[PDB]
Amino acid sequence: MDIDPYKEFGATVELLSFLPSDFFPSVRDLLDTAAALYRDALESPEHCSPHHTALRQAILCWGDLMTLATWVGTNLEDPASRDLVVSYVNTNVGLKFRQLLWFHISCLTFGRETVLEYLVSFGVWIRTPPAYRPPNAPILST
Amino acid sequence: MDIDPYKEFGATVELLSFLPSDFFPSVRDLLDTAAALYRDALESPEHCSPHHTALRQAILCWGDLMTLATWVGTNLEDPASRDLVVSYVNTNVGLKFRQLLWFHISCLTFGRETVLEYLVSFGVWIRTPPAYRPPNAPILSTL
Amino acid sequence: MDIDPYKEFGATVELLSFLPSDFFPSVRDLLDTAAALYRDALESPEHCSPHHTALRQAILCWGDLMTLATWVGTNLEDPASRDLVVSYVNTNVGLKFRQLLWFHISCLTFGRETVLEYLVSFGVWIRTPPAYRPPNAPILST
Amino acid sequence: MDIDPYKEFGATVELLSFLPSDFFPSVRDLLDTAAALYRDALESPEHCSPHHTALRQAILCWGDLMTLATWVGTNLEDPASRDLVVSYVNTNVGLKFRQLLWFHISCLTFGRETVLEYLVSFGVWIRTPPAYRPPNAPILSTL
Amino acid sequence: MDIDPYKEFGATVELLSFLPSDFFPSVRDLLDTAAALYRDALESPEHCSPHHTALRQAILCWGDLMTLATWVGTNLEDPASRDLVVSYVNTNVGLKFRQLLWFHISCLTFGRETVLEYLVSFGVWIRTPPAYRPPNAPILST
Amino acid sequence: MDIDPYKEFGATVELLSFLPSDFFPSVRDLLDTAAALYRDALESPEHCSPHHTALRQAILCWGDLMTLATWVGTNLEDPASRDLVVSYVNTNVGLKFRQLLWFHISCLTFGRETVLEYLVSFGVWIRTPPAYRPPNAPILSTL
Repeated sequence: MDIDPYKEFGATVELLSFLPSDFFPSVRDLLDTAAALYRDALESPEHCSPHHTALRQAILCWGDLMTLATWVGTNLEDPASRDLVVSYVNTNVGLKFRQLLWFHISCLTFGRETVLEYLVSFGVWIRTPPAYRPPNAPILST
Repeated sequence: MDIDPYKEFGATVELLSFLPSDFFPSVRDLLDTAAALYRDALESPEHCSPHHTALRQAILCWGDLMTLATWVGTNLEDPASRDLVVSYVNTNVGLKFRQLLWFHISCLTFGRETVLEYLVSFGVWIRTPPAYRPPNAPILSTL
Repeated sequence: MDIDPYKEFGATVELLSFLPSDFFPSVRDLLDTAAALYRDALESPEHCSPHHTALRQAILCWGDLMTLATWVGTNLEDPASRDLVVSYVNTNVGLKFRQLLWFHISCLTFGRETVLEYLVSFGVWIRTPPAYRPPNAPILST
Repeated sequence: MDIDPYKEFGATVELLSFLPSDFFPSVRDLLDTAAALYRDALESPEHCSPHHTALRQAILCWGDLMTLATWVGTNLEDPASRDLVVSYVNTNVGLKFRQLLWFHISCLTFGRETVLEYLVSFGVWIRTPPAYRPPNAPILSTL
Repeated sequence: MDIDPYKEFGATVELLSFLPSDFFPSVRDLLDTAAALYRDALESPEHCSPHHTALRQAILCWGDLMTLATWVGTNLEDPASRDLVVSYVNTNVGLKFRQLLWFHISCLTFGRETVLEYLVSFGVWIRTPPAYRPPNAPILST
Repeated sequence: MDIDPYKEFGATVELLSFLPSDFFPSVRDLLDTAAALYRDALESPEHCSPHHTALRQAILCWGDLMTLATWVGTNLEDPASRDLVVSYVNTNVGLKFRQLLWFHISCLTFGRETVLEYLVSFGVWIRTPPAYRPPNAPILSTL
């Protein structure tokens, strides 16, 4: 039972792996943006959209992960393990949660088609040599 | 934030708490029925239903957690802490995943209203003292 | 000014005294059920139903009682009184609040007529000798 | 839970707090006017009004509390603690029952909108400094 | 850029200076009244009225002032300054916030025209010698 | 109470927190543009708009705070505490007044929807890592 989280929204991991791992903003920033622009419709009793249902599950799961992190941080006596698993969550789980939260928050702000074309437009731009690419990097709009 | 995993589905965490932790089947037997009944809907390019999206995200997160578990298992250098956090993943995390998987699979199988009426009825029966509790517990069945 | 709490809902204390004092589930369980299935319509600014207005007053009053209990538990120096009144609230006030909360929560879940007939159906069953009664005890439904 | 005894009646606990604790008449004089004006509606098999149901439950609860009080009085074996908790029932519980009885009896007598406008007006008058406070306090009257 | 807060509501500082500085009830009482009769429509996402928008800003600003007061009360080592600025906020800023909150809360309860005439009716009464004025001081109504 | 200065204007404090404290211009340059563009609307006997009323109250409150500041300056007898609380007024209070003035002036100038879309876009750009952040930051302009 292997399932791409991005498959039902017309994306793929290979498409989000197209943008640099340094292009996705932090989990804190992404979570704060979700809290500022969409906290009410994320705590609503309705299936606002397929993009809303996914973001809710994602936030709850990152929460579970950080809870595990704190449990290791308090209930492990060993300082070696206590560091290792928390640094593993913060970075190795960090990227795939940064790509998930970025993608769904962007499809809410700018629309799915706008975010699926920015993934191909910005990706093909980063690959064009700088002497031949529009001087300014793409950004999301409207 | 204060989001409830069951709020969009007519339920809440405390409504599902009408069932004891012993009621819910194992994660492995929940994933075994997800693959047996809905592997072609889960692995498809369609948002069949909200339940389908939620269950997909849930399976992918259980996967991430178990991967953490295996990583701590093969990459940690202290047997005692390794063991102690793998206990966290299988038990202290397992109960809430066995309830989210249980709800989304049973809703796909019997329909949302049915599963919610079932929660309410099982609740009435478990609050009934055992000396007066009829020996047929409520059950979800296709009939 | 002597008033039966169950009189306006077609019941009587003699009718609720028909079911065993061990048949009513605990105050904690009843309060948790009210919180899980009806907390929103109990905190609403409307007279949802005559059954809703009564349950609200009941919860608030059990609250007052448990507050008195804690006041005895903290502000009485004497351990004898401090035990005695709290055990008196937990058991002697416990049953009549278990019957009240059970009755109104059941009339919300299953309907008043359904709960008034279950009180006569289950009562007459417990009195029939076991060799001649349907093998399975009644339960509330629909 | 966070239920307000006045929320279904267009009021709140802090709206009724516009009146000082000294304003409310005694529990015994509140029960004396409940029996004088509405013993046949309170003791009936009809839910005349939401106010009637609320007042019924209230009287039955004051009764339970006073029964506790008398029980602690005749069954406790320490005069000091007995006395000290009977003080709790008559004073520290009495104020909120003298305000719930006061509101439901005055609403039955003058109608809900009247009683609420009265709360607001008495509030305006009590916030007015005494040097400028007109000597006629607001009052509920049948006219 | 000098602006009367009362100018857009048909009042003036000279009109509110007409009633004694002892006639306005305390900030605590005024704030409690706002919390009891209008807390929901003051926390709403709509411009309920020009009188509502002003009261919100006023409450938030008195809050800022009392925050400054507590900052002096905790972060100043000197007990002389720590007393002086807090007593200055409580009394010298106290009156103009008591007049503001009174005025807007009254225009909500009794209507703007009712509160603008009570300011002239009560003011002219306090100035009439007691032998020739209606025996009872005016009060707001309806 | 829990009132938000931006809740009636389609915004919230955490939505405006998409912009860093360094972004907002000085209080004096905010008051200089308020007088340059809207001194005849602010000083008028009309409630032109909700924005106008809010900005009026805001300016009058900044005035009160600065007056406190000057009073502590000329009337306090300890240079150290005087200085230390004037720092409070100009810095620890200045940021939230430079954001309330900034929002109400920019809404008067460009219209509410524009300013809110701008907050969202600037947010997207600031969350973008600098290595991929296009050198044109978003800006409000009459065009």
